[PDB]
Amino acid sequence: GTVVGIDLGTTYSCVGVFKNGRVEIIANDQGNRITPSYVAFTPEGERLIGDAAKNQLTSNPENTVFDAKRLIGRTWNDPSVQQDIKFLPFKVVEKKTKPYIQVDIGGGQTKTFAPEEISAMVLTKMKETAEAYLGKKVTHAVVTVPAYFNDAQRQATKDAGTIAGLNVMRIINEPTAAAIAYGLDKREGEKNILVFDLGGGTFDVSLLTIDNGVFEVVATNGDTHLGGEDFDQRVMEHFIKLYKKKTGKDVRKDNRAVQKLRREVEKAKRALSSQHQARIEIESFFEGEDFSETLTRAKFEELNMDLFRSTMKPVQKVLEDSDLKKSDIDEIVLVGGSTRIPKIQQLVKEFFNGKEPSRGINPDEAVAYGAAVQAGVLS
Amino acid sequence: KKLRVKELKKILDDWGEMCKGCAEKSDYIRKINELMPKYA
Ligand code: NA
Repeated sequence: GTVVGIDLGTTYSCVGVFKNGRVEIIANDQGNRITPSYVAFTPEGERLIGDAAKNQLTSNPENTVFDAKRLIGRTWNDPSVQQDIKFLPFKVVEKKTKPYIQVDIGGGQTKTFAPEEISAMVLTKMKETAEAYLGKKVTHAVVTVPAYFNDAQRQATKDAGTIAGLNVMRIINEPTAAAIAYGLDKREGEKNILVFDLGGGTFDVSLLTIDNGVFEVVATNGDTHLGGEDFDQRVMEHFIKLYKKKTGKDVRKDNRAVQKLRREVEKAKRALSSQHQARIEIESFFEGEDFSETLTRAKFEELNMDLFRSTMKPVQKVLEDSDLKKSDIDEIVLVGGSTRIPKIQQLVKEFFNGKEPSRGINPDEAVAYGAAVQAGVLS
Repeated sequence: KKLRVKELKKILDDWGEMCKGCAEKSDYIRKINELMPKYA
């Protein structure tokens, strides 16, 4: 007997299997326990879902679909949608007051999708990731959504699951799933929980209460355009400038080199959470010299400090809107790989007067872990 | 809404119903509204 929990993230998704009374987070074809929520299409109309799509973004900048979760379940003239379409490089068009994503696949072929249909493809990839590992079909799922999602967005997410061939047993809230993964459902009494979720592209803060082991979302805030990718892009810019100074060449003219640089920067960011120095290489088709420079933790911190500091403002705001002081917070839950960054851990701890965040689960996997726990309960 | 969670669990337990995978207070309240008579 096997059921699944899926974190369907804005930038990254994750699948856990509940089997024999425990959760196993599953690695994809590339050995990665998170999969980008990215979709592209081959000229023959085949679906490229996850790493393959993300990894060709710079060469296919207008026909690589990502961030569909920003649009899912929303109306066209929603001010959120109208702001987000300014930043999305692929075509988003209106049909009957709803947003649709349009891509050119080649040879006079255009495909048009509701956000639900794109998210269904991402869910299918996660389903198939679990199935490839286990060597059997998986069907019954819990899928998570942001705590602020309304009934239409919850329905849209369920519909994406249904399209993907899943039996969506329940849609549950991301911060609640994370709280469950970290074991907060065992807490007794009345406690206040701050969930600090810094994803690849978004930042969500949720204030949850627990009362006799049962959660309630009291308030939510955040910054919809602050994420781990912003830290990567500032470092990429730093290295693009350094490359220009060393070689005289604009590395942006080499699209694959920029993509390779993004990987090196992501790897360096991960390394700098445990080490104090990391090497970043730039390989290019148009330059003989393989560029190679070190990035220190201190420089990584300097490049991003204002963004790191900006994460505290939504935390202040959620406390105000829940009539709570920082001293009323009993538990702190960190979600997202970016929360491994020591300076972020430092700032959160200092904000809460030295209070320790919960430990025990990879913060990129906590939401899928909790979803899988709940899938276990519900089956 | 104003009732504590132990009280909501008690209501369901008094009606001989369990809240399977009810992670949130609203899950308890949803199931109670499905069992409770309102039109006496
Ligand atoms: Na994400």
